[PDB]
Amino acid sequence: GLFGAIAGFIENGWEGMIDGWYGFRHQNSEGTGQAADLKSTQAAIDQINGKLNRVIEKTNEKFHQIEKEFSEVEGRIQDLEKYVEDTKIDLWSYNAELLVALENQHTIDLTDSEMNKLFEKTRRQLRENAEEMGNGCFKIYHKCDNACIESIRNGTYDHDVYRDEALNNRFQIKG
Amino acid sequence: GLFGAIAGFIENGWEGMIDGWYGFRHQNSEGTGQAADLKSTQAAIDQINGKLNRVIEKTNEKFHQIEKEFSEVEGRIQDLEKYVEDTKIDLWSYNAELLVALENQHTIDLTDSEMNKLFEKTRRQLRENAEEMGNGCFKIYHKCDNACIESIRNGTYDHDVYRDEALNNRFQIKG
Amino acid sequence: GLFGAIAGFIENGWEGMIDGWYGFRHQNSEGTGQAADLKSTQAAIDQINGKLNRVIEKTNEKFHQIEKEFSEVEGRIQDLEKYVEDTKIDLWSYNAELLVALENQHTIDLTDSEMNKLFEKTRRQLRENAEEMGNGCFKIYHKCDNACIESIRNGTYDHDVYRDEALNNRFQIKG
Amino acid sequence: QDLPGNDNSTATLCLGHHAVPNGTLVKTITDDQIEVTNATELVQSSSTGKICNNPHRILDGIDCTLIDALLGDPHCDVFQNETWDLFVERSKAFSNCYPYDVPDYASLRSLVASSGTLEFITEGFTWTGVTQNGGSNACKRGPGSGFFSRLNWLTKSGSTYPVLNVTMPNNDNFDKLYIWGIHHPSTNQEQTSLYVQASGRVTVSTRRSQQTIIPNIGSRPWVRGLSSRISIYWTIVKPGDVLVINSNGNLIAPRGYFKMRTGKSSIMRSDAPIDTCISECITPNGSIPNDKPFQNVNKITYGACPKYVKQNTLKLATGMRNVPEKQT
Amino acid sequence: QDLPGNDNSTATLCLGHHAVPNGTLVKTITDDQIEVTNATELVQSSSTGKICNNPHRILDGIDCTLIDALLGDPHCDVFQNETWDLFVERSKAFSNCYPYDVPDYASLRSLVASSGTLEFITEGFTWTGVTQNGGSNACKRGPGSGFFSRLNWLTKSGSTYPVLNVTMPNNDNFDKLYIWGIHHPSTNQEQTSLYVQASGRVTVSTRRSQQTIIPNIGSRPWVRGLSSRISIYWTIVKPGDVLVINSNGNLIAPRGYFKMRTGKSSIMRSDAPIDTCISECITPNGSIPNDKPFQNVNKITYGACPKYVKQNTLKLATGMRNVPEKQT
Amino acid sequence: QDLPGNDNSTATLCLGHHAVPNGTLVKTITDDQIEVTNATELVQSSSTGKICNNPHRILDGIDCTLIDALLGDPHCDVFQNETWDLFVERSKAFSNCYPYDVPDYASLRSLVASSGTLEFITEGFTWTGVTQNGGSNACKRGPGSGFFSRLNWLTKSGSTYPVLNVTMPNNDNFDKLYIWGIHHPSTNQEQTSLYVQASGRVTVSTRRSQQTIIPNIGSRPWVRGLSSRISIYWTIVKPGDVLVINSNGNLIAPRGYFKMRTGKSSIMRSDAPIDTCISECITPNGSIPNDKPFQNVNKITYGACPKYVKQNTLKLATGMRNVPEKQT
Ligand SMILES: *[C@@H]1O[C@H](CO)[C@@H](O[C@@H]2O[C@H](CO)[C@@H](O[C@@H]3O[C@H](CO)[C@@H](O)[C@H](O)[C@@H]3O)[C@H](O)[C@H]2NC(C)=O)[C@H](O)[C@H]1NC(C)=O
Ligand SMILES: *[C@@H]1O[C@H](CO)[C@@H](O[C@@H]2O[C@H](CO)[C@@H](O[C@@H]3O[C@H](CO)[C@@H](O)[C@H](O)[C@@H]3O)[C@H](O)[C@H]2NC(C)=O)[C@H](O)[C@H]1NC(C)=O
Ligand SMILES: *[C@@H]1O[C@H](CO)[C@@H](O[C@@H]2O[C@H](CO)[C@@H](O[C@@H]3O[C@H](CO)[C@@H](O)[C@H](O)[C@@H]3O)[C@H](O)[C@H]2NC(C)=O)[C@H](O)[C@H]1NC(C)=O
Ligand SMILES: CO[C@]1(C(=O)O)C[C@H](OC(C)=O)[C@@H](NC(C)=O)[C@H]([C@H](O)[C@H](O)CO)O1
Ligand SMILES: CO[C@]1(C(=O)O)C[C@H](OC(C)=O)[C@@H](NC(C)=O)[C@H]([C@H](O)[C@H](O)CO)O1
Ligand SMILES: CO[C@]1(C(=O)O)C[C@H](OC(C)=O)[C@@H](NC(C)=O)[C@H]([C@H](O)[C@H](O)CO)O1
Ligand SMILES: *[C@@H]1O[C@H](CO)[C@@H](O)[C@H](O)[C@H]1NC(C)=O
Ligand SMILES: *[C@@H]1O[C@H](CO)[C@@H](O)[C@H](O)[C@H]1NC(C)=O
Ligand SMILES: *[C@@H]1O[C@H](CO)[C@@H](O)[C@H](O)[C@H]1NC(C)=O
Ligand SMILES: *[C@@H]1O[C@H](CO)[C@@H](O)[C@H](O)[C@H]1NC(C)=O
Ligand SMILES: *[C@@H]1O[C@H](CO)[C@@H](O)[C@H](O)[C@H]1NC(C)=O
Ligand SMILES: *[C@@H]1O[C@H](CO)[C@@H](O)[C@H](O)[C@H]1NC(C)=O
Ligand SMILES: *[C@@H]1O[C@H](CO)[C@@H](O)[C@H](O)[C@H]1NC(C)=O
Ligand SMILES: *[C@@H]1O[C@H](CO)[C@@H](O)[C@H](O)[C@H]1NC(C)=O
Ligand SMILES: *[C@@H]1O[C@H](CO)[C@@H](O)[C@H](O)[C@H]1NC(C)=O
Ligand SMILES: *[C@@H]1O[C@H](CO)[C@@H](O)[C@H](O)[C@H]1NC(C)=O
Ligand SMILES: *[C@@H]1O[C@H](CO)[C@@H](O)[C@H](O)[C@H]1NC(C)=O
Ligand SMILES: *[C@@H]1O[C@H](CO)[C@@H](O)[C@H](O)[C@H]1NC(C)=O
Repeated sequence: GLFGAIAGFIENGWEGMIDGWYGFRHQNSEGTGQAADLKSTQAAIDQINGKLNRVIEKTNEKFHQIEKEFSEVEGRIQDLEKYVEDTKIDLWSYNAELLVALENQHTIDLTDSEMNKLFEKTRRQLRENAEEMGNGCFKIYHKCDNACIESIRNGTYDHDVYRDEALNNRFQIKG
Repeated sequence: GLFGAIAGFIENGWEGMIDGWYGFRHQNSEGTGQAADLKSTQAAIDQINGKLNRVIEKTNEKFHQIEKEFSEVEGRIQDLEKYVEDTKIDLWSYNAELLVALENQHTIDLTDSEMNKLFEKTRRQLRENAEEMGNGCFKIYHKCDNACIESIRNGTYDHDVYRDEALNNRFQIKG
Repeated sequence: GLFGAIAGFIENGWEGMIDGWYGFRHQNSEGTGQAADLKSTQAAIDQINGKLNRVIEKTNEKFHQIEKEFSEVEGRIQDLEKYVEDTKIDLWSYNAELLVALENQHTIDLTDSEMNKLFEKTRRQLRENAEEMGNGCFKIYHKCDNACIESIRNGTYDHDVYRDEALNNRFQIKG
Repeated sequence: QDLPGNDNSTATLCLGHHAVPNGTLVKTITDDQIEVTNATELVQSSSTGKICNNPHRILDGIDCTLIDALLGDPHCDVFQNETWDLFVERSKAFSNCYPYDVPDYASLRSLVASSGTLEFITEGFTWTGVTQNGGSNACKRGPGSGFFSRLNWLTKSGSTYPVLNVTMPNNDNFDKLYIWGIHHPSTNQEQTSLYVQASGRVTVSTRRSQQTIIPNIGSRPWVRGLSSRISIYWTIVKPGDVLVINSNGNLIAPRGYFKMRTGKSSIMRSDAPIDTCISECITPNGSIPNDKPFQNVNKITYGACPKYVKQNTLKLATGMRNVPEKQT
Repeated sequence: QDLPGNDNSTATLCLGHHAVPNGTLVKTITDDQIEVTNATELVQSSSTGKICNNPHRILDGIDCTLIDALLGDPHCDVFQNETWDLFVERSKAFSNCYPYDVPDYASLRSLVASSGTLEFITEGFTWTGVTQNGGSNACKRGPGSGFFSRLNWLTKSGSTYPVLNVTMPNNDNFDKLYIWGIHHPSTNQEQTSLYVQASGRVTVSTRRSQQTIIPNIGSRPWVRGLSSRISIYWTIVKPGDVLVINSNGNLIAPRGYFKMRTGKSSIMRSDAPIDTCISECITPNGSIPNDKPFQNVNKITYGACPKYVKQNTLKLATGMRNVPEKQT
Repeated sequence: QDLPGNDNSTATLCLGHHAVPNGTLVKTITDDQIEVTNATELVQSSSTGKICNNPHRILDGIDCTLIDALLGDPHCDVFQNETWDLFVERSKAFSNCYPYDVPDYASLRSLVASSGTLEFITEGFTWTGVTQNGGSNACKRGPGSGFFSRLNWLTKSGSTYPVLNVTMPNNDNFDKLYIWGIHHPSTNQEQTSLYVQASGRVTVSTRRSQQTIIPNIGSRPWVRGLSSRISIYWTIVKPGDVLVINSNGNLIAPRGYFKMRTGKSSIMRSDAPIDTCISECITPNGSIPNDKPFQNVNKITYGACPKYVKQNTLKLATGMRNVPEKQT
């Protein structure tokens, strides 16, 4: 949608991820693994619930109103009774239809945003030690075991610890 | 608009580009050329048409209704007839006015987004071989002939093929 | 909000900044300093005023209408008079409530965007001479006195002037 | 600084998002079918089929319409002094007493329906010189002739019907609803036989208003053995005001007043069964849950109900776009 | 790889978007004039000026209003048994028969207008003891006197007008609309000359209702040579019910019934020309295309029409912001 | 390029945004309390408590309702030929002349209220054979008996009340409003004493319409010493048409016509004080400023007013999210 991550630079979802809406998949010299990210999953969920709650906020109650079904033909007055109600129904129907349209439109951009915000956040953290492969995967240019991967996910990764290893690997090479 | 590419970091549009809404102009070994990008052009077009179609979706039909123009002065009942219609008209007028306002607002951010998405996509593809000049132009740091330019545009550019050439040119220099 | 700068990668606002809505705080060879950025402050303000003006655009006037408070019990006709007005009031109340909701939602994403646009703009300008610390602060890798900081803020900074100094400092080091 | 010792390698980290095999189509500003991971329905479209008898006070009219219950058709005597939040009128209801018509039936039915009480106070009207308590065989009460319990049919005494001129002050602090009427004879002979005068007249007035109705002689269709009709009228008397009833023939007189109140009561035509359950929203199709914002069951509602909409489904996306690995 | 790949040149690639020299101003949430590449208009604001005679059945009233066409003014005899989806009434229409007034003209015009048929069935009413087929010179039919084709003016026979008491059962499975009326003499002399009784009376009733109208003698303004008037009334008789007409003078009697139906018919006042073309949306200003969602031609519409709005232009941006590269 | 930069240091630049210590909570699509730097209120919720007398022409009714001011109750003679953009009716107003009722009081009050003028033209009606200018002690004008200034009570002359049959052409190019009435005697004796005929009759007609009203004898409640009543009626005569008034007893005759106009006038019931200030929007609670789009003071308005809403506060965020640095 607006940010182009979901159904964008990230090719497709993972039917495999059952423990959260957004997450990580890695392959390092020790193995491969997957893990949901719960902060962004919750951010996306909390916004969607908030939105949902605001829409179910109070059915207003109404008691005696006008008759809306008639069995005799009366003319002028009953035509107005019918017209007041039909123009009321088309107006509320318009509202319902425009409301879910704007809402859904926004719920897709919101979740697209969270996807991209997690991508950016991970980017910023890895500093000069990783490169973006352009499909949502970073190529980390230093030996990163499972504890290293865990620190990137739990947000405590210290880039300085690996920077000379990374920069040597990443640039130097032979050109 | 929200993404700041159109009328933002991209100074102005190209009246010259007639073959599509977004595109590339280059300057290289064999010269200077221009080319529309049809994937983003279509993405922008398809969204705007979808939006357009939803708005022209069904005129609902109405047959016998209430009288709306009167030639005698009658009092209480005719005042209501007039009031039911005038409040119906101001409500639909409100809706029309708010609908095109939200819509237009969104159509500008949508096309701004597609512009920025194509910019990002090209960025990601060039990897360490190009630098952003900050006005929507990349400075490619390796010899890139017309076939090279065409592979960046058709999305098949292999950065590895030029990375040592590029990194040498881009960094080494004398500092 | 959608861009994740305000209350996002930028941890909190500065109660200290009184001269504008967005700005800079630096530390450099000549000491520390703060400064509002007036171009983005104005961009954010102009949009919000425009939005505000469109909402205060014309109260439409109404003169003779229907009676809305009655002292006797009349039956069929007075029930319609009351129903026409009550359904008119709930419809306008719906409108007011949805209007400020959409509006506010957008005003927060708009100002989040301007924050992020200024961040990106500064990024682009510094080129290879600075790194993002990921909290909205760039680490500039060359000696930058107050005039240097002034040129980044007023947008005339020439990265080339410092690029070899910067690249040496930034990469070379010992790995 | 940190010392590598020996290993030289890279790692790959990939960010992504879930996807589900199933997935729901929702409408958008730009698309009208886009598949999302999950959605929730906002249009309530089914009734239980039963009117829950709680929280509101449902009064089932059985085979009485509210107006016959008000007038006091013998078979509706069950409803005297009854009250309701909602009076349900059934398609099967029937009248079975003297043939009547009510000039603005719709207002009287509305007016009583939202008052919500059939509380009747009998007042001491003194009718001098007329025979009281007239009845008819079309309104059998028990084995005998009868008439509406709340109305008093006056006919001549001996050879005279005097000009009745009575008054009843509203000295209480509430409004009083008086239901009265007039008898329309089939023949001039019938007129003179009952009311002596060849032309009756009823004037009922207060300090604020007056109604003078004159009867109309002529044959109407045989309804329960009768071509005559009585038309029903109503007068509300405010506190401090006074009723004056003046007639010279054909008056069907009030026996007292219904007291009026102001509340949330209403009436509903429905053949749905009443059942024991709690439901705030009532629809003539039976109660419906008001958890959803919109409903498509019926435009007629009583209580805290969702807003009626033409649409029967409207799904609010509660998840991201579904972009699965294989297909959908 | 290669060997010393030495060719140290660079390239420049620039991304951008189109711009047009022209460009349209559209409204936004934050701006009310912002220039976009392209826009499309959503308010239809012009009519063709002609009512297309297709797809709906337009009946042109020419110089007949629907009520005269219904009653049977001689000059409107063209319209007998006619039908319409839309009856167009013209500003030039005129009545040219006995002067009449219709107490709730607006309801009768509505009621017939949406029924959409003037189908008339003549029934065998037997009027005994009165002279039938009365006419007037204000309603010339041919060289002679006449009256409304669907009404039957009854006057005395010899020296007497009896009490008419007739009945007509609705034995069919549809509703029957009966139009009847009453004659208001100018002078008491006129009354006795025509109806003998010095005071007439018409009571028309069913099992459900009754109307008793009494005439009113007095001079009204000279209209087509006459100070008298006849007032028109209507009675619908449901299937299974029965009409009883009872009068003792002044009855203008029905000759049968109009049959009622339920459909999409309506009436429109318009002097626009009808033409041969297909158009779904009709406006008294002529047909309009319903491709656009809103229209500003007229708040009176029939058919599938755009929603009337106060605005006369509303442009939906269908392109990006226009930021020209000079502007040529 | 440059020479040895002996020192090679770094700098830090940080981007940020303001925050305020205070800050306001606003509603959103996803949240219903989120704190922003600043907001502005869109619901106007307080009145000044006074009706500003400018820009519209406020007419204060003082102790006259518009209908008594129209009819010409002695105590309302102040209002003759008066005009208004808004007529304010006060809770304290009272009638103090002959007891009357107006069958559709609501339409006549509306009809005059938006016409906005009480301009009265006296016309030369010639009533032959009746005593003119009748009055009553319940309508004292000065020390003596009186009646409504704009109405003329006709009673018999000597031993006769003739059949009045008069006419007044509308020859001007505007519509004429005629207010006329009928007297309802308390007793048949009263009837014959005043109008000779035991049954009066008033027929007022034009080429377009007719009203025939017959009086109703009977006692109503004592109001200002009287049990009689007069009911008020109105007839508009279009340009080119003609009024014919025909009566044989009980006519309360018009003395001329009120002229009608078409404008923005209306009526308002309010006990607010009028004051000197300019305000476009009037509410029965006093004027309110129309700077805000919505208002919650009253659903009754006159002039350029904000749209009434149920909400009493709605804050539009005019600033970013407030994310302050200190604790709470
Ligand atoms: C005026 O005309 C009407 C219609 O012709 C007359 O009404 C009919 O009168 C007869 C005699 O009373 C009714 O007959 C009775 O019907 C019931 C049911 O079948 C039956 O139990 C009796 O034995 C008798 O047959 C008939 O129903 C009634 N019809 C209608 C439609 O009302 C009326 O009698 C006439 N009146 C005068 C005074 O001329
Ligand atoms: C009651 O008063 C009305 C109004 O004064 C009288 O109406 C007028 O009556 C005369 C005589 O019939 C009408 O005259 C005719 O007018 C036409 C057109 O000008 C002309 O062709 C004839 O030669 C003749 O002059 C006059 O039009 C009519 N005016 C109105 C406004 O109705 C009525 O006659 C009086 N009736 C009685 C019984 O006193
Ligand atoms: C018909 O019945 C009504 C109601 O009983 C009679 O009305 C009452 O008539 C008396 C005698 O005129 C009125 O007396 C007046 O009382 C006031 C004080 O309130 C006093 O100031 C007067 O001097 C006079 O005594 C009484 O008010 C009135 N009551 C009502 C409710 O109207 C009426 O007189 C009867 N008429 C006939 C012809 O029988
Ligand atoms: C047809 O016979 C009855 C009837 O209705 O059954 C008998 C009835 O009295 C008895 C014995 O109950 C009588 N009631 C009175 C008060 O006179 C009525 C009345 O005369 C007509 O209804 C007038 O229209 O007529
Ligand atoms: C003025 O002369 C006419 C007329 O209207 O032309 C003659 C007409 O009879 C002929 C010859 O057609 C006559 N019709 C009947 C049924 O009596 C009417 C009628 O008496 C008045 O209209 C009552 O108001 O009066
Ligand atoms: C009760 O006495 C009065 C009255 O109202 O004050 C006296 C009054 O005449 C004088 C002296 O002003 C008289 N007016 C006329 C035109 O007869 C009326 C009238 O007869 C009744 O009101 C009919 O209902 O009765
Ligand atoms: C992050 O991961 C590392 C490796 O598992 C662990 O030592 C560290 O404590 C974790 N920090 C948090 C906050 O979970
Ligand atoms: C991309 O461009 C290169 C150079 O023209 C060409 O060989 C290649 O096949 C192109 N690929 C596609 C998919 O067009
Ligand atoms: C930017 O800052 C530098 C240093 O203060 C100054 O010389 C230069 O002129 C400034 N440019 C502008 C446009 O303010
Ligand atoms: C789909 O959304 C609704 C509303 O948020 C929620 O109750 C339901 O659990 C969701 N479905 C799943 C599988 O999460
Ligand atoms: C109806 O209620 C009133 C008021 O308490 C009482 O006096 C009257 O007798 C009651 N009648 C019946 C039948 O309940
Ligand atoms: C509800 O009742 C109406 C009228 O009885 C019927 O047309 C409608 O389809 C019903 N809908 C449901 C959901 O029961
Ligand atoms: C402008 O938009 C409308 C609707 O999308 C389209 O028909 C028209 O072709 C567009 N104009 C151009 C020049 O593309
Ligand atoms: C009108 O239609 C009916 C029903 O078919 C027919 O009997 C009658 O004679 C028709 N009359 C005319 C004038 O068409
Ligand atoms: C349509 O007709 C009305 C009334 O005839 C007129 O005021 C209006 O301006 C017309 N508009 C158009 C577009 O013809
Ligand atoms: C808050 O917003 C309103 C409307 O934009 C403005 O008048 C006011 O000055 C703002 N407050 C501050 C402190 O800027
Ligand atoms: C009312 O105005 C008319 C028209 O100018 C005038 O002839 C009449 O005498 C005025 N009467 C009063 C009391 O002002
Ligand atoms: C305005 O007046 C109404 C009725 O007088 C009252 O209920 C309402 O609360 C008042 N509101 C204000 C703001 O004065």
